[PDB]
Parts: sequence; structure tokens; C-alpha cells
Amino acid sequence: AGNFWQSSHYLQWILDKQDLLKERQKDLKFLSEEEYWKLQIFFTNVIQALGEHLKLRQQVIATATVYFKRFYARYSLKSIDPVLMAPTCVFLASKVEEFGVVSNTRLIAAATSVLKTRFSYAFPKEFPYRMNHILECEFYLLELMDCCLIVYHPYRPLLQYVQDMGQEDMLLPLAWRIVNDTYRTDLCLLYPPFMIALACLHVACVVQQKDARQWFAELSVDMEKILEIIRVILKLYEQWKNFDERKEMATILSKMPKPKPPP
Amino acid sequence: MEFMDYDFKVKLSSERERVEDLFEYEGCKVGRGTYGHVYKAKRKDGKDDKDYALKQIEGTGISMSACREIALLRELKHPNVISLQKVFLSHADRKVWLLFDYAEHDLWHIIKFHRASLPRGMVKSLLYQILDGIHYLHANWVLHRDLKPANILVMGEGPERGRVKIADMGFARLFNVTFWYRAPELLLGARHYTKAIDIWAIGCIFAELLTSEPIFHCRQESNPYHHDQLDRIFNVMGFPADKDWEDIKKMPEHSTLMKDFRRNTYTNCSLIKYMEKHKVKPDSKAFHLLQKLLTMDPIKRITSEQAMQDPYFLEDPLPTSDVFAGCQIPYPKREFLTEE
Ligand SMILES: CNC(=O)c1cc(-c2ccncc2)c[nH]1
Repeated sequence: AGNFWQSSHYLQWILDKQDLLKERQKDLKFLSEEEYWKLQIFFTNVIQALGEHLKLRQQVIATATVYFKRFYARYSLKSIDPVLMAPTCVFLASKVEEFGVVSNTRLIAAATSVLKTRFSYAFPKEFPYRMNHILECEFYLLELMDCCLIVYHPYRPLLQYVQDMGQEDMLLPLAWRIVNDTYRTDLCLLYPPFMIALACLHVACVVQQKDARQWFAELSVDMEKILEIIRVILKLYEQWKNFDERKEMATILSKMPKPKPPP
Repeated sequence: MEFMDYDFKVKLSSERERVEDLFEYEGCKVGRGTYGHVYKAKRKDGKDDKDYALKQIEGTGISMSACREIALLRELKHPNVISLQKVFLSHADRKVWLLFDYAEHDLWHIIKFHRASLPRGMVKSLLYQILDGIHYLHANWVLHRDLKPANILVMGEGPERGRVKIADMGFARLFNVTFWYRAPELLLGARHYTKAIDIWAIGCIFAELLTSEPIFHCRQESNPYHHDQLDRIFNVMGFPADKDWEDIKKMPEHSTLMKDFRRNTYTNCSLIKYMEKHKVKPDSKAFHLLQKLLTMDPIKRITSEQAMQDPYFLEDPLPTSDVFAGCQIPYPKREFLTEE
């Protein structure tokens, strides 16, 4: 609902970084850390594209993205095919976020056309799943997140901050776009959304050479934590420069652990 | 297609908690409705002796109602809102089951019990806990949108005796049939649900607790405009003067209202006269609070916080956390449904 400190997001889904890395070990027999991060970026982009095709608002997309990340923060890449999980997450997120239930034909046509059209460099073959798969996957996704469905994102507190600063017009479009970029990282699993929003607004000020040290210094907040986030954001832009997703992803997907078939 | 790892799949299936393995509930149905089915149930493993309620949601899969009720109750925690103990997802048939602590009573049955023939302490205490719960819900950006006596549970004997629990989040909404409890702005086509809409429903329930009759009772009759329900409301309340509800002019159905109704029809009608026929004193703090909840213009309706602060709740007798106040509960226990 509307107190973050009492939310299932805060109490169950803000994770320890070391435990997260520890849990990721299962999958790092197959993939380097670099490559695992690239896969995560890749599927964040797949989810973004699915939502764009379905004309869903940024909030639904973001919620879907958090579901996808929470799922693979606990379970292996081979547990459920992420190709099925991505649209499943979008489907469930549309309901939770009050858009409603995307129709059988529309969801499957979206998955089919988005992969063929925007990701053929990674997926030579057509989307092979149907609605009966989405439905079964959705049941597993719900139980496997312990029925946690309400997610807080950094957009709301960011809007509150820029308004408070009296700088909406100036700083909002860039800070907002940077929040979008944080979904390429694990930030949403690690920090309260209001801290992500402060870090993003900080990078926006720096990029736009706007001075706000005073406004920042009189917030009652752990600035050490904000700085850690700022570093992740700077690091994601260096990785973005060095990463060519279209050239690298087919090779990285074939390395990805696949589900073991029945015996 | 095999989308799931085989090892992962058998492990999950081995460890899955199954409603029919954990709970005894066959032949224990106590409610049936559009919500689905409610059962009174005991733990099979005898590890405690508590009664539990099990709600099998209407339909298959994750519908909008299942989705809302899980998503919101997962987050909410207040003594006056039903607690979601557990969710069971049944994969074979795609049924969703919710587990709650069992509430022996509810306002529908309590009010009916009295009408088939209400202590003022209990009335006040009930109202106070409804407002308490709705305020909590509101403070957390949740609109209930279907408040009615059947959704106001009261706990029986046990460690929460006489505690109100608001239930059924099936229609609830983040904001950040029978129309007796429906605010008049909705009947006139207002497009948005609002906190004020919940407060009207609570005024309807309060009147009913005072008199034992649904204040806007009306027979059954698509679009939001309901002629006869409006007619019943004007017969009780009077037809609003222009200065009582200036924005009535902006309601999508206002011209339909002007076409079907003449205010002169209701000149001797008021809430005062209605409540007087039913033995509530227009003088009473009770009455004055009721009139603030049942205000036609939603922007002139009191909020739950202000209602809780009302001097009615400072007047003797004070509201109690046990609405039955240590007295003997005369209300019959729910019966088991044995029909086909
Ligand atoms: C329409 N009714 C409902 O949604 C509902 C009833 C119960 C329940 C809980 C505890 N005891 C009795 C009934 C929970 N939800």
C-alpha cells in the first residue's frame, strides 16, 4: 500500500549483496559475472520492449522487471526458461498494476512479434510458448515470490524531490531517464526506492552542472549509501559503452544453463 | 514444451503445501456467493485447535479479484482488517485458496437476528472499529469500494472476542445487484471511486445498526444510473437543494436526474424525520454523527479521522475493543451448507 518500512518489499525483498552473490554461484559455473550481468540487462530490455508493444505504462514495466529480478535472485536461470518468464512477469504486472488481464491472443502475439522483430539476433526461432504455458508459469511465479506483489519504485519519490527542489522542468526528464537505467542493475533488490531516486537526481545535477549540495546536505539520509548507489550508476554507463548486446547475446544465451528435461 | 527444470519441478511438487492435506473442510461450507466459497476448517495435523476460514476464490487462475485481494492483504496489518494467513495455489485445477482466522459473526447475521423480532454500547463500538479499519485502509491508499454488513465480520469467543474485521478486498483499489450502500454521486455516474464513497457506505451501515433496517432499502431492478435507488434515497434524505451540492450539475447523469425527478416530490422528506420514525433522537450525538456521514455532496462528507474524533465517542458509554463488552453472545453460530 503506502508505508515502505512496513511493506513486504522492504521486509522480504531488500536483500544482502553477499547472499545475492552467494545464491548466484549456481549459475556462474556456466557464465562469468560480466556475462550474467549482460543477461540481466538483456532481459530487462526484452521486458521493456514487451511493455512498449503492449502500450503499458512505465510503472507496469518496472513492476514486471522487479518480478523477473526477484525470481532469478533466488532461483537459477535454468529453473524456468526466462524467455517464458519475461512475458509471464508482464502479464502478472498488468493485473497488479490495474491495467487488467491482457488477452490470450494479444500477449502471445506481443511475445511472438517482439522477439522476431527486435531480438532476432538472439532468437533465430519463433516464440514457442502458448497461453497455457503463461498461465502455469504465472502460478509458479506467484508462489515463488511468496505472493509479494506490491512493489515500490523510485519514480514517485523522485517526482516529490524535484518538486521540492523547484526544478521539475529542468532536472526531471534526465533524472527520470536515469531511474529507468537503474533497472539494468540489481539496485532495486538492494536499496529503498527513495535512495535510488536521490542518487539518480544527484547524477542528473552533476550531468547538468546544477549545484544542489545545500539541498542535498540538509536531507536526513545516509549519504554513504547514496554514494554507493551513485557509483553503481556511473559503473552502469561504463558497462553500457563496452557492452554490445546485439553482437554478444547469442553466444551468452548458449552458455546459459538450460532446464533439464524429464528422465 | 518443458519450460521448467525437472529437478526443480519434482522438488517443488514434493514440498508444496496442499490445502486438502493441511485442513479438514469437507462438508464444512458456511458461505457461498459471487466471491466463491467459504469453509470453516481445522488443521488436520492437530498442532492447534483453532478454527480457520478457507476462501476458495470464484473462478480459476489469477483473476483481478484474486490478484487484488492477495496483493493488498499481503501488505495490510491492522487489528480491524482480516489478516491473510496463507495462500494456497492448487495447480491441477488452478484454484486459489485463502486462509484466515475464523470469524464466527458478521453484521449481516447480527442485524438480521435483531430484525427477526441492538445494544447502544455495541452499536457505538462497532462503528468505532469500522472507522478505525477504514482509516487505516485509507491511510494506506486503499479504497474498499464494497462496504456492507456482510463484509463486516466480528470475531467470536477466543483471544479476539468482539473484534471487528473488515473483509473482502475483491473490489478494493489503490488510489495513489444491490445498491443500498452506494453513494449518490456513483448513482449519478461519477467515474472515480473516492474515500468519501466508503464513508457513505459506513453511514448506511451505522443507520442500519441504529434501526435494524437498511436505510436505503429498495427492490432489485449495465449503466451507473439507478432511478429507484435514487428515488428511495430522496424519500429518506430529501432532494438536495442547489446549495447542498453545487457540483450536482457536473454529474454525467444530472440531466437524466432533472428529466426523471421534481424536488417538490420530496419536500417533507429529511433524515431527521426518518430517524424520528425509528426512535433515534435528532438531538443525539449519534444522530449528528450519522448526518455527517450521510451527506449527499461527497466533498461535504466527513472523513473517517474526523468521525473517530466525534464527541459521540466521548459520550457515555465509551466504545470497547470487545463490541460484546464481556456480555453473553446471543447470536447463533454459522450453519453448515448441505445443499447442491
Ligand atoms: C465475501 N466474503 C469474504 O471475502 C470473506 C469472508 C471471510 C471470512 C473470514 C473469517 N471468518 C469468516 C469469513 C474472509 N473473506
